[PDB]
Amino acid sequence: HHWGYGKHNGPEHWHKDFPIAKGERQSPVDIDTHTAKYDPSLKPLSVSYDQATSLRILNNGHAFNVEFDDSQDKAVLKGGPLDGTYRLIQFHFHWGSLDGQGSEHTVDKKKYAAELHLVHWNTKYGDFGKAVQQPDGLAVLGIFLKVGSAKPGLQKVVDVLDSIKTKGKSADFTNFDPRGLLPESLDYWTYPGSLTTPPLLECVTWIVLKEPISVSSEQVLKFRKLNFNGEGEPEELMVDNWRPAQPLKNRQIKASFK
Ligand SMILES: NS(=O)(=O)c1cc(F)cc(F)c1
Ligand SMILES: [Hg+2]
Ligand SMILES: [Zn+2]
Repeated sequence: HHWGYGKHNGPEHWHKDFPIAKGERQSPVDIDTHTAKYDPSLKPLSVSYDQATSLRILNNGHAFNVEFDDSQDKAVLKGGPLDGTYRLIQFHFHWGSLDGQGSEHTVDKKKYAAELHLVHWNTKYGDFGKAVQQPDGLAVLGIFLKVGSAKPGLQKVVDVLDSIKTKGKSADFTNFDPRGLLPESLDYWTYPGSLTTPPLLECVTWIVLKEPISVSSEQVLKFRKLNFNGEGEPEELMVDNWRPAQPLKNRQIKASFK
């Protein structure tokens, strides 16, 4: 059936329709700090978001995304473990019903309140569709959110959620600066993985930042007020839209710092 996060169509059922679910490079995984390999040959991250053009915010029934104009090298990511330029196409969050759960990746088994995913695709492939067929087609920057003080740069997103309550609704969302969601440090962990939602394709290089950002209870509280359902259907609150950590198998998590 159309996949979801419920008892009957959740992550433990995805394998029936998406065999790749039991593959060798599935995400997310648990980050074991004592086992991660510090690699000094890794380069520093290069994030150029000064010419970014946000366009729209939409509730797709699984989460809400903020889409950006990716027809040109306007907001890119390079460096780190990547080769080539990757264009930002959208960012979304994964969160929980309670502050002690919500993130997809865990560090030493610890779950954060939420996780931000800035999705980028390798420009050498032409368009997003082609990149999802290549082993190095996508690069997602993952940022953990912990409950604390308000994040000013996130406030514009919070204000507009009201108009995109149910599945299928969208609102114009121009002039948003994604630079306001980055932590101070760009130190990160990296490993080969996959999308965390169906089709679960193994086309991703994961870059998870070491330093989380702080957002207030009221800020995260407004995420929980979104709906999985569409207008007119019975109401299911949008919470716990996250996949459990998958076995590492034979992969190595590397780190840019020591
Ligand atoms: N969750 S995720 O970041 O791996 C992801 C990225 C994407 F571009 C599309 C998806 F459906 C899911
Ligand atoms: Hg792929
Ligand atoms: Zn995601």
